[PDB]
Amino acid sequence: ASLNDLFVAAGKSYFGTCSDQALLQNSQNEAIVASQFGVITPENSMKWDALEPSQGNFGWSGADYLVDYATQHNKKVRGHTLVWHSQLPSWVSSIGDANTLRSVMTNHINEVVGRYKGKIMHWDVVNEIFNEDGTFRNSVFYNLLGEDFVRIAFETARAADPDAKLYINDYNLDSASYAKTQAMASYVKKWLAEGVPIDGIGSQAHYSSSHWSSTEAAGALSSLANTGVSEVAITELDIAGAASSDYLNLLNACLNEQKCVGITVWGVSDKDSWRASDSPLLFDGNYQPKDAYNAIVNALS
Amino acid sequence: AGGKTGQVTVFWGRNKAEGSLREACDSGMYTMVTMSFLDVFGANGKYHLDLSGHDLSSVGADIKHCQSKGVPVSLSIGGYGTGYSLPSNRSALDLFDHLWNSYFGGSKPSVPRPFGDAWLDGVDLFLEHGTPADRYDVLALELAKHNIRGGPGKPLHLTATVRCGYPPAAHVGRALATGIFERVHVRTYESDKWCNQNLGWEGSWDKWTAAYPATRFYVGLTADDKSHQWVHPKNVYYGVAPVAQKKDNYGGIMLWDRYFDKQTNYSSLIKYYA
Ligand SMILES: *[C@@H]1O[C@H](CO)[C@@H](O)[C@H](O)[C@H]1NC(C)=O
Ligand SMILES: *[C@@H]1O[C@H](CO)[C@@H](O)[C@H](O)[C@H]1NC(C)=O
Repeated sequence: ASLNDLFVAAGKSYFGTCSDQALLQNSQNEAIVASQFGVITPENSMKWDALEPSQGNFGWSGADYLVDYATQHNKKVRGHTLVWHSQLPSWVSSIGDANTLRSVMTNHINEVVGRYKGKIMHWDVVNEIFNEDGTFRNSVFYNLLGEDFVRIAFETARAADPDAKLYINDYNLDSASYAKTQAMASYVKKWLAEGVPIDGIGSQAHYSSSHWSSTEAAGALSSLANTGVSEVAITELDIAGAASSDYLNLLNACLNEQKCVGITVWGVSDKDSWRASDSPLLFDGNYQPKDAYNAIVNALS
Repeated sequence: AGGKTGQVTVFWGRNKAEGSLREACDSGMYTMVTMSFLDVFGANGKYHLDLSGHDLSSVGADIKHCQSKGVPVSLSIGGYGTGYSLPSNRSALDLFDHLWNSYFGGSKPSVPRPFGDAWLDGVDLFLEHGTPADRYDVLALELAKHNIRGGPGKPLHLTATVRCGYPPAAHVGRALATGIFERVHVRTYESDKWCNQNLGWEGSWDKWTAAYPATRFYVGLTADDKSHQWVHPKNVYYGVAPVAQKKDNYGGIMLWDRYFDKQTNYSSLIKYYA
C-alpha cells in the first residue's frame, strides 16, 4: 500500500513528509519516500539561514538537491519557509531600520520564490507569526514593519511565482476556541477582505503528550477553512506515542473538511524525528510501519 | 565547535508549590539545581534567604540527597528585588564569610547553619540591580579559592545569571573580569525588545561567548509555555541548540524554573537537546 496513492484515491491531493539531502541519500529512508509520499517539505534547506547566510549571498545546494529529487520522482514540494523568526541569520535581526528590512525581506522572497518558479506547490510564506494569546510575535519583522510585513511578504511571493499556493503556517491551531486559532482565523479573514493573496492556512499539528485532545482537530481545521481561505493543510503532523486513534482523528479532520488538500507527517522514521523519544511518526527506528500506519491504510482501504 | 553536553541547570525556590528540592533532583531531568534567592545583603551585617515559603526544615537533608544522586545544588544571590548591594571590599568579604560559614564548609559558633551540615556546590550571581562601585569581584575571587578539583575539599561552581543584552552593567562586568567564572547563564526569555528568543538573542550570544572564552555559556530558556518568549521544543532542536552549540564554550541549557518545568515537562525533551 501507499499512503499517498490511497489518500489521492480518497479525493485528496497528497499525503506528504519532510526530508532533505542526507535523508534522501539513505537508501532505506529513500525507498519509503519514493513509495509512500507524494509531497516533500525540506526539513531545513529552504530556511533563511541556509539560503541567505549573508546579505545578498545565496546558497542553494541543499534546496536544489531536494527540488531535483522531487522533480525526478514526480513529487511536489512545500517550500518552507520564507519569513520566520527562528533559524534566521543574525544579520537580519540586527537590521535597525524599517525600510532596510522591507528591502531585505522583499529581496529574500523574490530571489527564493523566483529561483524555484513553477516548481513549488505551496510556499510557507510566513511561519509562526502568532503568540499563544493571539498577539503578533515580536520578531524583527513585526517590530519594524508591523502587521504590514505579512501583506508585503505575500504580495512579493505572489508576483515572483503566481502558480504557487501561498500559505501562512503555525502550530497550536489544534482547538477552535483557543486564542491563537481564533486570531489566525480573524486575521486571515481580514487580510482576504483587504486583497492579501493568501491561498492557504497550514496547521502544523505537533501533538505533545499533554495536548488538546485530537477530538478537537476536526473543528479546529474547519474553523481555519471557515475564514473563506481557498484551502487548508495539515503541514507538520506528529503525535506523541503515535496512537492509531489519534492519527485517525487527524486523518478524518482532513477528510471531513472539503478545503483540506492533504496531510504532511513530519518525517518518516521515529529515529530521525526532533521528538524521537516520543515515537511520534508512522515508521519505527528500523523503517517498519507502525500500528498507526496500518490503521490509516485500513481506514482508506 | 561545541556540541551537546547534556547539562540542564534549573532554578528552584521561587514558588512553594513547585515541590521539594528532593523531588526536583529525583526527576532525573537536571544536572544542577540552583536555589534562589539570597535576597538581602550589603554593608550592615544583615542577610536574608528567600525560598518563597518552602519548608526550610527539609532543605538540608534534600541537598544531601540531591548530592547522593550526583546532582549539585548551588545558591543564587541577588534576584529582582532591591534589598541587596555590595558597595565595598569589606562588604564582599563579609558576604563571603556569611556564605562560607552558613551554607558551605565553614563552622563558626556565631553563624547559624540554616540547613545544618549540608555543604553547597556553588554560588550564582543574579545581579539585576547594582552599581559600578559594587565589589562582586572580591566575592568571586574569594569563592574561587575553594573550587577544588581533586584534593581536600570539593568543587565550587561559580556562576552568573545575566540579562540577554551585551555588554552587561558595570557591576557584572567587574565581577566577570576576574576571569574565574565557571559558567554564565544568559537569560533569553525576558521582555527586552531587542534581545530575546523572538529577536536578537543570537547576536548577543555571539558577543557573550567571544568575551569570555574560559567560561561555559548556558542558554537560558523559560519553561512557561504561555510566555511571549517561550521556544517550542522543536525550535530548540532545530534552532536554539544547534546555533548555541557552534561555540567552543557552549555549556548547556538553563531553565527558568522548576515550578514552570514541573507544570509543562519542558525538560523531558530539552535534556536530549542540551
Ligand atoms: C510530567 O512527566 C511526568 C513523568 O516524568 C508525568 O508523571 C506527568 O504526568 C507529566 N506531566 C504532564 C503535563 O504530562
Ligand atoms: C580587598 O582589600 C584587601 C585588603 O585591602 C586587598 O588586599 C585586596 O586586594 C582587595 N581585593 C581586591 C580584588 O581589590
